[PDB]
Amino acid sequence: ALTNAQILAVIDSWEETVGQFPVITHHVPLGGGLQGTLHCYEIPLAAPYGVGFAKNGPTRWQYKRTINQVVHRWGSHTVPFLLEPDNINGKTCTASHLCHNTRCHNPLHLCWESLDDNKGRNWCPGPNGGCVHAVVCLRQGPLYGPGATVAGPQQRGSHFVV
Amino acid sequence: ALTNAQILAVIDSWEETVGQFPVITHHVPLGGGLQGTLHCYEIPLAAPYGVGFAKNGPTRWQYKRTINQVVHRWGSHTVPFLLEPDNINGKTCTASHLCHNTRCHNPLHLCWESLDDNKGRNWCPGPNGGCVHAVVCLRQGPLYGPGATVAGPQQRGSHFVV
DNA sequence: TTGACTCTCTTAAGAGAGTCA
DNA sequence: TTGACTCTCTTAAGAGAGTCA
Ligand SMILES: [Mn+2]
Ligand SMILES: [Mn+2]
Ligand SMILES: [Zn+2]
Ligand SMILES: [Zn+2]
Ligand SMILES: [Zn+2]
Ligand SMILES: [Zn+2]
Repeated sequence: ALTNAQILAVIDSWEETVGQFPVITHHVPLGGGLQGTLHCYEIPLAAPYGVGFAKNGPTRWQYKRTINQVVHRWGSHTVPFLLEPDNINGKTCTASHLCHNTRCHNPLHLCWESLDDNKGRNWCPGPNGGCVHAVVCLRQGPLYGPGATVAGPQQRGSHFVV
Repeated sequence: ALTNAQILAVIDSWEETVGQFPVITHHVPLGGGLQGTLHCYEIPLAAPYGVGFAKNGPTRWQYKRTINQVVHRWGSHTVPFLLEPDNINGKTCTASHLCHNTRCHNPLHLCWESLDDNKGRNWCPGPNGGCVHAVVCLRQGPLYGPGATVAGPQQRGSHFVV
């Protein structure tokens, strides 16, 4: 809702509810041949999810509260950032999972950044493998690696140079 | 079905036509603070594009040839790879620009790989900055860097641990 | 047979809003 | 007021197919 006090109340209610979600330990690659441990606070697989929460897609949820007799609704991971700018350089800010675990709602595993920054963490070498993200990655991205390219650059004739 | 000889003829006519596209010299980051040079063969901004070529989207084109009275059409960057497997690990192969310049049709700037591999090259540090792609990048990805994250992980209370 | 347009679709990282009880 | 569902949309890396002359 509009006032700062009301937004703080929404964040505090969200944290209290998410803080009761099951805490699931995940061991993760950090890069550099090292491994770390993350504690994700995972929304349940099926209803009921928690006070104020409802599922709008296979891995999408929303948080809703009634303030001044009006219903206010947010993407379930956006709530920690309700006091932050909602855009950057003209690009929409998104909730971005540092743990790459969509059911997790641990705000210590979330950041608020452009969709491009968000996506790119999928390929990051990780905090012990060369991550250069200013807001540092918690783990190596799940898609980091050599890839599985089927065919490389090639020509049949002699018309092209690199 | 087109024979392998007919496909090779399609590839040859495509190379002949693309080789006559304007060749544009681009200086690019390779990673490690080093700069390099790529030579892109760029399809025109507006019609006519070249024999066999037509624009189906703002940055999408198709190549079309009629063989034995049958019209055949391909995505304009897919033609170099018509004799290659079209999927890998259950994922569709995509034309993937190593120069990150969609108008370029230089086959020495293209590879053939999953959409995930394709996307991830956007954030690669580059051939002199730590690229681990098995089919090596030609340049540092355009989105490599520290990013512009607006807000990092944070909590108001003490309900969470990382 | 060819050119120059038209339309909608895929993917996987994210969103908003309506219908009922 | 709260819960549990429904639907479609955005983005930026990529696609297929129709119409008309
Ligand atoms: Mn993400
Ligand atoms: Mn690409
Ligand atoms: Zn998590
Ligand atoms: Zn990182
Ligand atoms: Zn190029
Ligand atoms: Zn690379």
